Amino acid sequence: APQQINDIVHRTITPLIEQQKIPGMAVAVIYQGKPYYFTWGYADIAKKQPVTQQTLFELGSVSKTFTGVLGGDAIARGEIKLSDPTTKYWPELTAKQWNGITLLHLATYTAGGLPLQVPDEVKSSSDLLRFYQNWQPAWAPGTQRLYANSSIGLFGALAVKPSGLSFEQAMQTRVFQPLKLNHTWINVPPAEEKNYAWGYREGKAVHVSPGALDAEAYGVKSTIEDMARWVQSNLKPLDINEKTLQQGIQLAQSRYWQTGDMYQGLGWEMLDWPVNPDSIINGDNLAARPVKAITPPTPAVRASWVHKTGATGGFGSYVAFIPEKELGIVMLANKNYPNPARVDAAWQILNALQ
Repeated sequence: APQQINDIVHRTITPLIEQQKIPGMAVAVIYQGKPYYFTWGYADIAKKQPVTQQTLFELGSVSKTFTGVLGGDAIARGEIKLSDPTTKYWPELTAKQWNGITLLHLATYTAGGLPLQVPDEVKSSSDLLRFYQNWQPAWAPGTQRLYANSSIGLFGALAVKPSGLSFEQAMQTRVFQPLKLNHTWINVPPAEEKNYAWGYREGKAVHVSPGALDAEAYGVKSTIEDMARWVQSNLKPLDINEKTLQQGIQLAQSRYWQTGDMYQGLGWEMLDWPVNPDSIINGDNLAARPVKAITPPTPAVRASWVHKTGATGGFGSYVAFIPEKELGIVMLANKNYPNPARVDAAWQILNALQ
């Protein structure tokens, strides 16, 4: 990589790894359509396996970006509309608090206080129904944003219903495969286990536990290479050949709501570029916030800092790109460490490259 890129990356990441005691980490910088990869430490401390460009990391919430794009693609195909009421896709949701809650609200965490986590006792399809039927909103829809897996996760499951495909088959077929993300998985197959890094929490090796709506909200695993390719696809969607996928990517970066200096897309979150670092950096763990509707939603704005933070019990990831500068970055680590530290590192790096 150009010495410049090499230096800013190493001088920023090296101290990060040491301060946060991160076991392993991979970073990709995408500059003008070219990726440069970097790796440090261990994917598996016990068996001394190093992190490589083929190491699979749990993306955690960064998976919501794939979900937002797949949903965006379903919209482009004419299969669903964000203005459709949720009950159109789950008519069994007859409890009246659901009247007025649209797929847009589910996708952008504005349904009225859907919880951060689906409860652990929710197993079966009927258990999920019961959870949503019994949930009591704190707010009318479209008034406040409360980050929630139970919200976009539900969006993801309904989004793929007209297609006939399961969420995983839709994702592989309409998103992963077309984008040639061949080492990106919702379920890691036995053949790829040798590359599946262990996450580390309190010194113990851990992998994400199965859970209701996990695939839709936080269950994707991927390599720094596929993730860099994911970033390039989002940086330049107009270069994607699949018509609906190209529109889907654009739809996921549309600004639907505003809170403070942040705009909510489908999965992706955005701020106007240039951004104040303390605006995105300090902008840390998930609170209840009033939202102003953007009527109609603003189409993807090239001068934006588009990003998504993500974590599982043992992994910490972050993705950010500036379309206008054809610049992006991916940081994958097998330790959930403070969000502000990820954003600060990403900012030092990207700001240095323009």
